[PDB]
Amino acid sequence: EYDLKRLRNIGIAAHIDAGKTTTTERILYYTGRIAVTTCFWKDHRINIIDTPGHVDFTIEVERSMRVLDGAIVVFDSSQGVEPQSETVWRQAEKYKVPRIAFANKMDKTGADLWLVIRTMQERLGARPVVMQLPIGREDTFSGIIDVLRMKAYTYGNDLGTDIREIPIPEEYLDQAREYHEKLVEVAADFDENIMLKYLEGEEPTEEELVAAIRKGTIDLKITPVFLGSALKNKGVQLLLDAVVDYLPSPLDIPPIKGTTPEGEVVEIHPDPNGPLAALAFKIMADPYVGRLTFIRVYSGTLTSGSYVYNTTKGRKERVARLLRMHANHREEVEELKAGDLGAVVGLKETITGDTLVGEDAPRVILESIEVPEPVIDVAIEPKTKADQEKLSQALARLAEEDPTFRVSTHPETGQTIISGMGELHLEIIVDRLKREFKVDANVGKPQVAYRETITKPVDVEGKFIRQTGGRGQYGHVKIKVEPLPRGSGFEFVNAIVGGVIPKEYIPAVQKGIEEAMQSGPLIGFPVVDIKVTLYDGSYAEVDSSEMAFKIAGSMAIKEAVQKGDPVILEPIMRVEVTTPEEYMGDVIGDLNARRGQILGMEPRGNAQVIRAFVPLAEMFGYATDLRSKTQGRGSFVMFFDHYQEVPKQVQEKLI
Ligand SMILES: Nc1nc2c(ncn2[C@@H]2O[C@H](COP(=O)(O)OP(=O)(O)O)[C@@H](O)[C@H]2O)c(=O)[nH]1
Ligand SMILES: [Mg+2]
Repeated sequence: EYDLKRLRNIGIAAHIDAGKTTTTERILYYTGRIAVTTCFWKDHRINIIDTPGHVDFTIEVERSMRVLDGAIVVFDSSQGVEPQSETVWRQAEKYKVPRIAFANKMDKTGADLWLVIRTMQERLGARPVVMQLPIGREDTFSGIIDVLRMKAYTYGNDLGTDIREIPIPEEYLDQAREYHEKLVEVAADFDENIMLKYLEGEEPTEEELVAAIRKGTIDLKITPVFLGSALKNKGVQLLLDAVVDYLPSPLDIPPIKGTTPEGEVVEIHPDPNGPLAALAFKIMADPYVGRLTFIRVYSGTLTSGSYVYNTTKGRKERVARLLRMHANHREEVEELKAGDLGAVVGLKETITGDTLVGEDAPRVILESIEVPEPVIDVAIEPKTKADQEKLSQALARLAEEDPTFRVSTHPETGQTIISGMGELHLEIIVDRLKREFKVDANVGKPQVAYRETITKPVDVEGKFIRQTGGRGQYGHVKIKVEPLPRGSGFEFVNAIVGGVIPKEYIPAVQKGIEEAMQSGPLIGFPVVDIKVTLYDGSYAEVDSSEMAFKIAGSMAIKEAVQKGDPVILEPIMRVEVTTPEEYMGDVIGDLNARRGQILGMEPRGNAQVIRAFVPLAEMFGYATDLRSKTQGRGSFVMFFDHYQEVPKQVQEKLI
């Protein structure tokens, strides 16, 4: 019942509103008549990996490219290859995943198969190949002509319940032959047996044509193009056939690659009997059974009721039950092998992105272990305590499913501060909270998580001598604070020596420092990358207390940071801007205006991918300015790289 050769992990992707959901639903319908939904067609298992809701979900998208094997790009046949279409395309190119295209909405007014073919050629340099011609134009669209097999199909209704293989109507008869000749030509580019025949004017075997087009599609050399109307149930069954005919099995594509703890890259091969290696890519919380953590098995076998090792951490996780999600029901399975996908129940310490392995297998990691330094802060204020109550709750819960964000209570304001990887991250989170959790609050505008730090050693003291509330308080500390190498964080060294400061308070003076670091002097942002050494001070036999030293520590640090030629530190993003050749130095000047630094340009497909360093504070509304200069065709990804000292000029302003 299992056989790689007949597995087919795909993922539908299209410009928003083009027809991804409908196309997927119609697939499940047709295959159904007998995060990752499975189904069968012509003796083949199709695992429809669920691609991110929108291309902007960059991280999610790249991960889904690695989790799927083949793709079906859906275009609105009346719009052609739109901006996002281009975006997903670049993505598909980046992960070299074979693909086929589907011209959807052929039934709609303005729908044109040639607009999709031409724009695919033009914008994407896709080298499409006409796999079929339509019958009827708009509301009169009624049939599809397979031009590889020279046969037509007409549809009795808009319900996908009356399909009839009629011969090609004389009226498109010539066009079919024209494209069939053209289709044979393309196939000859991948098979000499066919090239010979083509030249001979001979007719190659369907099995021959189908295999060469497949070879080509999987070699990233061509893109079969099919058409239809998802909503009007036309062409979907023909699309299901294309999937099996031309889309790759876990054996047709190069193996996924992973890194061992030794930093050594490795090719993980799709060997069911080899050591297990799987990726968890979507942690969902199903109503009955709790959290389903979806995984892609790359090699080896995942067994039900067993132990897998989480290399992205270091503990044995327990896979309770394994299920395959079908269109209208769940199915418990005894195991999932190489090239397959499913949802494992259990696994409480495993989060999306982690790697699970054989427990007696190499400890490879399919993804980086690094963590997204929170670079965007957004304040939230529940509106009624009742909303406040279910807010921090929704957070605790949502915090486990995704730990790439941190929450804090702003020092002075006392406000709740959610921090993420970028405006978008925070956007989906915030949204998720008002919807899934129906928590309504006032959400502040996103800002960059600046940090503060000194740039020269200082030796200061903190005294807190006061008759506070009747009794006297006395705290005296003398610390030496010096700058730590960027990224070292915090270090407290207690060099105290003669009971000079009663041990009873050492931790208390640290508590004071930790708190006065929650707000630098320049802009009241966190102080980081500093070494603090308490070496002297004094106490009052009766007047001292944990509080006096606590405050004494707070004072000492405010003093130390204000005196050490403090400097503001801003996040520096690593930006990859994929753009059409034409708008080249055009986009390069903008990034330089954003105080950027280009690191080079290495082409992708028929487009140019520019790599650069740009300060996050300069990326606000970049998505817009970009499309403003790449005439809507450009796009880009962005990641945190390092923290940097803001320029002399920049500083004087932020202050
Ligand atoms: N006329 C027509 N409408 C379609 C077709 N496919 C999808 N739609 C409609 O277009 C809208 C967006 O489609 P949907 O699949 O949700 O787009 P998605 O954002 O790509 O998932 C919905 O109103 C669909 O019913 C099609 O072939 N023809
Ligand atoms: Mg949708």
